[PDB]
This record gives sequence, C-alpha cells and structure tokens, in this order.
Amino acid sequence: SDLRKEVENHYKLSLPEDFYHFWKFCEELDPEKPSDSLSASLGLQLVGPYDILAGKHKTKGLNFNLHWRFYYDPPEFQTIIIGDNKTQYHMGYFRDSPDEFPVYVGINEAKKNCIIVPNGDNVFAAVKLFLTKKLKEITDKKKINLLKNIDEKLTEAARELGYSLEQRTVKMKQRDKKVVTKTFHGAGLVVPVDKNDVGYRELPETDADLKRICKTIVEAASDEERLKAFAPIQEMMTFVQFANDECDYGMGLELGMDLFCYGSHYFHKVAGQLLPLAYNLLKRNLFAEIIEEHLANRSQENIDQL
Amino acid sequence: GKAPVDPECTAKVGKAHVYCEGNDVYDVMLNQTNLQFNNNKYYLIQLLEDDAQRNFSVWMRWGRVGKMGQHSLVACSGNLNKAKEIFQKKFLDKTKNNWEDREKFEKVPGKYDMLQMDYKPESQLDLRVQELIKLICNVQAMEEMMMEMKYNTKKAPLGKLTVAQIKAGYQSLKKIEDCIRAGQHGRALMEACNEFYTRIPHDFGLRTPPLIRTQKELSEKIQLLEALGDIEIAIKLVKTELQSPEHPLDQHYRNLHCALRPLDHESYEFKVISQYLQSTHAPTHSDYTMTLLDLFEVEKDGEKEAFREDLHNRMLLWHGSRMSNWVGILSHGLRIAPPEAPITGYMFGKGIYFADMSSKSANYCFASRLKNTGLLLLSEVALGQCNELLEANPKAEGLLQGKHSTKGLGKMAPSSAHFVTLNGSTVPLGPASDTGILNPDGYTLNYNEYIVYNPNQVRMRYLLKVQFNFLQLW
Amino acid sequence: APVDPECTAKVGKAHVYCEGNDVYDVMLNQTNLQFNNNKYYLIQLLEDDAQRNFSVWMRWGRVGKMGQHSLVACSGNLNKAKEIFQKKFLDKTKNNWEDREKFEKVPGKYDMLQ
Repeated sequence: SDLRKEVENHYKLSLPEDFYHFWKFCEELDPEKPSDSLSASLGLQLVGPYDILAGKHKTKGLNFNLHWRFYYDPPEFQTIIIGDNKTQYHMGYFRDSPDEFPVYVGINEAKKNCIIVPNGDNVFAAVKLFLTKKLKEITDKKKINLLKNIDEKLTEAARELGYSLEQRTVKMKQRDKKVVTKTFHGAGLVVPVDKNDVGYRELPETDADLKRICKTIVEAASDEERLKAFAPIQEMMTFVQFANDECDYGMGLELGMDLFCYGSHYFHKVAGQLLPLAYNLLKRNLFAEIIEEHLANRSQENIDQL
Repeated sequence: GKAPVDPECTAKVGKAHVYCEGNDVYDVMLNQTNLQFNNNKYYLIQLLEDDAQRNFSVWMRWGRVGKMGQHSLVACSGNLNKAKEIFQKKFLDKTKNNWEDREKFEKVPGKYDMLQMDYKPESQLDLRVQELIKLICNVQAMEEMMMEMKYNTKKAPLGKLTVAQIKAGYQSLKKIEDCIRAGQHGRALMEACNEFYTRIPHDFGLRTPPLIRTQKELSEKIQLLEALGDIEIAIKLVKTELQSPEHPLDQHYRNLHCALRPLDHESYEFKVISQYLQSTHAPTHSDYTMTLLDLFEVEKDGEKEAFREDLHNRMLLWHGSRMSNWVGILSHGLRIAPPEAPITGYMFGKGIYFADMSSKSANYCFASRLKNTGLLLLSEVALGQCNELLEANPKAEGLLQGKHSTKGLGKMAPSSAHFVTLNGSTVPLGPASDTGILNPDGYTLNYNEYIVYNPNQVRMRYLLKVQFNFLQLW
Repeated sequence: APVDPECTAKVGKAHVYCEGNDVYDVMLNQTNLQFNNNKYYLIQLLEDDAQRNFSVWMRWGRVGKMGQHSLVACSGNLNKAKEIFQKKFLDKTKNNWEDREKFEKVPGKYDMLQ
C-alpha cells in the first residue's frame, strides 16, 4: 500500500486493487522486469502507472494525462498495456468519472479505428482474452507450452483473488442499462438522469448522418467551402448550448466526443469548446484538463520516458 | 392565392397551368403512414392545361416523401371531361372520398389522407432603418430559408402548409399527449402516432418511424410546428405592394406598423444597453462573442394601453429569434403558444418567455459564421409577484393563485444589489453569481428564466442590432 | 423493329435513332415458367427534327399488356441518351451494348427478339 499512494497522487486518479495485485503477480513471475514479464512471451508491455511501479519515471516536465495516451484514447480511457506498435493495439482501464473505479478494461487499435472493445472488467480478463485469441492466431504448437504455463498461473491467481474471467461481467451488463449512447466509440456515456429524464437529450442528427457530415466537411476543398459547409455544426452547437442551459449536459458531452473520434484538426477547437465545458458542467474537471492538454498536444508517439 | 405549377413537369412548367374553378383548384397532395406495417408514402396529383394549345393532362407523382419518385403524365388532346373523370376516380380510389365535394373530407384507415397547401423615387427613411428593413424584408433570404427547411433539415419535404393544416397537426399532437399521459404503448398509441406522421410529412429513410415515447420528442415536434407557423407568417407578411411606393420597403414598413428610430451611439441609452449586453454574457456560452452594432427605439401601436403599469417588479428582459421571423413580431407582437398545442411540451407551461442574461436568450438567434448578423429584442415585462419553481412541473399555471408570472430558479444569476434603472424600469446588470438556491432532492436549474402569461404585460422597447463574432474553429 | 404505336405520348412526331448494327430501338422478352415470369421491355430513342433534342422511352410488363412505361427526356445531349440506354441494357442483361452481338442468356435477365 505504501507504494500505491504515490502512484495515485501522480495521476489524480484512483486505481483498482486488481492493478496492484497484477503487479505483484508479474513481480513473482519475473522480479527483474515485472512489467515486461509477458513481453517475451506475448509481446505485450505493462505501462502507465505500472511505469511508476517500475520506478522507470526516475530518469527525469512530466504530463501523465498524455503518457501513452494514444490518438483516439478518450479522456475516460487510461492506457495500461501496450501490444503491437504497428497497429497501436493497447488495453486500458475505462473510468467514466475521476472519482470512480474503472468499469472494465477496453482495447483499441489507434492506427486502425476509434472503436474501444470491451475486454473484461479487470486486467486478468483482458490478458486472458488476448492470450486465448492469440493461441489460435499463433501458427505453431511447440511454442505454446510457455503460454499454457503462464495462462495456468493467470487462472490460479484469478481464482485465488475471486475474480470472474468472463469477457462481459454482471457489473458491465448493469452499466449497459445505464449506458445512454455509444457515441462512435461504442463504450457508452454515463450521465446524471433524474426522475424527470433531465440530464440528457439526443442529437438532432443520426450517428450515420453525423459521420457523413464529418466526411463532407473534412473533405471540403477550401476553407470557404468548409465555412459554407460548416452550417450543420454551428446549428448543432447552438442546440447544444440550448440543452446545456436546461441541464442536459450529456448532449454537449457526446457531440464533442464524436469529433474527438473523427480525428481531424479542423475540429480541435470546437471540441475544445464543447468537451471541457461539458466535463466542467458535469463536475469532471480532471477530464477537462486531460482533453485540453491532449487537444493541444495530440501526438502519435506518447511514451513520456521515450 | 397565387397558384404555382409543379416545376418538376419540365415539359409543361412553362406552357401550362394548374386548373382552377372558383374554390376548387384541381391540385392535391395525399399522405399515408402506418408504422405498424411501416408505410410512409405520398401521392401528388395535378391537372394541368397548356397555356398555348388547348390540351389537358393529369400529372401524378408518388414515392417516399422527401425522395422524388415515379411520375406519370397523361395527355388528353383537350378531353377535359375524361381527364377530370380520371382525376376524381383516382382521388376516390386513393382516399375513399369524392373529389368534387373535397370540402367534406373524411380520411379512412388503410388509405391515403389529404393535406392542404399554399398552391420619382424619394426613398425617405433613415439609412440605418433602411438597412434593417432590407435585412429583415429580404424575400430572397426567406425563400432560401424555406428551401433549407426542405432539403437541409427535412421537416417539410414536399412543400409548405396552411394555418389550418398546422392546427390539425396540433390537434394530432394533443391526441398524442393524451395517449402518452397514460404510459400505454400498445395499439392506440401506434395509431395516434400514425395520425401524427400522416398530418405532418417526415422522412425516416427506411428505419421504421419510431414511436413518440417521451416528452423531449413532443417538445421538439412542437418547436418544428412552431417554425412552420413562423415561416407561414413571414411569407404572409412579406407580400409586396404597388401604388407608387418608390421604395416598396416603405409599405413593408407600414405593414410593420411599428416606429423604429435610430439611436446615437453616444446616447446614455445606447451605452447602457451595451453595458447590459456585455455584463450579462453567460460564461458557459464562450464559443462566440457579441458586439452591439446599432440600437433602435421601438414604438408598437396599441401596446401602451395594454401594459399592466399597475403591477410592480418591472424589468427589461431579452427575447431572441432568427433574423427572418422578426418581421412578424414587429407587426403583431409576441403571442402565447397555440391553445390546441399540448401543454406537456412546456415543462413550465405556455405564455411568453424571457431571460435577463443576454447569451441565454441569444442562443435562440442561430446566427452563423457566414451569416454573422443577429437581433436581440429587449422588452419591458411587468412580472409582478413571481411564483418560485425548483423542479420542472408543466402545471405551474394553476399554482399562480394571485401571482402574475413564474420564475424558474437557476443556479447562476445576477443579484438585485447590482440592478440599475432605465426610464423607471429595472435593468438587471450582471455578472452572474451564485444565488444559494439548491436542490437536495433532484437536479438544479442551470439559469433562471421568467415567464409571463397575459400578453398585455409585455412592451417592446428597443431592438438591438448585434454582430455575433465567432472565433477559431480548429 | 417499329416504333411502338402504344406510346401515344410520342407517336407521330419523331423518328427513332439507330446506327447500323447499333439500333437504339429494341424489344426484350424474358419467359421463365419456374417462377411464372413472362415479361417484355421495349426501349426507344426518339429525335426532335428542329434541334438535337432526344427522348428515351421505356415500356415493360407482362406479355401483351402495356403494363408500365417511363419517359426520360434528354433534350440536353444525345450522348446522355446513349449513356442511359446502354447502361440500362447492361443493368438489365449483363451484356454490353457494343458487345450486344454475342449475347449469352444468363438466368433471370432479358434476351432480345431475333
């Protein structure tokens, strides 16, 4: 516990206990380099707060909101494991608010798409799912025994700690009932909703039509053509103002997120006007900080120890 | 009124006219929808006789509303009798109503329903009012906005509507409100939704038309219908006029029947209004600024006698709306919502709505980067004693019991300590600050708003010409 | 290969366009007793006398009966009319118009009248 508080003080976020227990698990597997204990076997790397666990942050300006923050990792998303650097495959805890625990572990390929795929509710589940999926992907049999042994250790540790190993747990299916919309990232929004349905309202445009709007705007051949084409974004932003004035904050939360998912620099400012404010209105100030810093410095290489 | 021919009949748009006989104009649009079986289709019929040569034709065109469809042109070489027969027969087949007595129309289930359509210069005026009128009286811009109300936002694909058609739509929204009020999502609800989608043409692509299930969609539909009515009144008002005007806008100005006088930038009134505009820009509407370009004095006839001068608590409050519809307000003043309109769409009831924070009302202007000009109107409103509301309750109007207006208690708002005066009316200067109203049971309203019910309690006083200045976009 | 008299909206006032092999007038038939398909489809290009002002006639239905028909006007340019004609023929037969000579009846597509 004595090495936990410095970790969580650095991130301004609380980390669940499975994170630290998995640290101890990997330490027992390989005391010399626990973070990379699965790197020789799986090609995966423990990073982020594990970097603090490894003491590798002691080489040093250190901005942890960007540490391994991939191009499409939403502020809700805290990268914890890296895989293929060609596709920027990675796994991370997903937190809806800075005061809550992660709801599950998601995976994304930042060079492939913006979709975050649920991968269990804890890192044991995430690594087991990746391991099992690769076991069939691997075109060999001799080089599998090591994976069987490490997987055996994974299963026994999860059983001893009382963790379910399902890809989708009970708590995730409960959150999904609280999930109000997928918002191009597929992970769902959690916003306050009172007994009069106050707190959220849907966008004036469908998701497919929103993606079409983004395509037609980003592909405009001149800035004058964009300004003429910009009319639907301006309209949607005015209605977003209307909604926030009536406490339906999540709408302004969602629209910016879609632009965050779209990825074009032409939308960096407008999202910076929508997403931070929405987080401020939602009292998620840390996410406003994260989105400000990321939009100002959204890079394709993000290991702060380089 | 002026009877237009469908332009899509290129072979006859310039050589032919729609047929008329007194009341009876042989033009008709039918709509059908059944979400139970996912039908949503239209059918237009028009009898056209050529202008040059004596030859009659029936034009029919049908498809999904919004998506242009299959058409047929049947020529008759002047066989007006046969053609009229065919017209009436098809009208009956598709409606189960006879055409000639179209007045007594009765829709039947599983058949198309009807709808109703609209088918020596000394220009002496101040230059500033001239620019204002030309801005608001620009017919081109009204046409362009109407076309955008069909091909940009598919709210009225096929065309426009009549006042009475809108009233029938409101009747259907009332039936929907009654249905939904009991939370029953069975068959009657689906039929009521069918009636709604029949009366007001929507385009759902292919996805089954969804059930209207919550209050938010009710209120959105209500606002759509309101925008339809607004466009109708705007085109009615912009009717051009002859008789030696030498500046037709001067007759349009008479149609405003509202004195609008230019104010000097250095006058106390102009500076104070600018102070009020700037000091009350909410901080959470920071995607743009606003500059006061010009300010006009308002003198609307008949309002003076109506004002509730006896009532205390008189303040100047904002009211925003799109650049185009202002022509209606200046001619007729602000109106309470349509009575036939469902009450449950307005979380705190009907009436006239005002803010004291410029940016909150200003959000209702929908100004743009390309089109950077918007208007905000200031009105003196005698609120009298306000009824205090913490949480949404659409039934606020019954709770008045002697009060004259409702206040919705927002988290952020100016405090009376900073209030100033203008011509004996209270001017509620900002900045916004915390008001110590909170809710240990539910949500908290973001910002106050004030609503009045008697139309006689509003007196428009100045019209503000405002440049909305947007900023960097990426 | 006569102009259809059943096209009352166009009979009398125009002459169908052709070019040797490439005859932009044709009637196609498809019979298929398994599915009780028996349908025809005529296509005809008509030219104005005064100006280069063309029209495409389509007519289709169960054999014998006029069924339905469509007039697509191409006063713009005859080449547009060739585009519509040839593209539609390909869509409907899976055979190109230039290669129409080597017709191979694929199942469920029109063959013409020899």
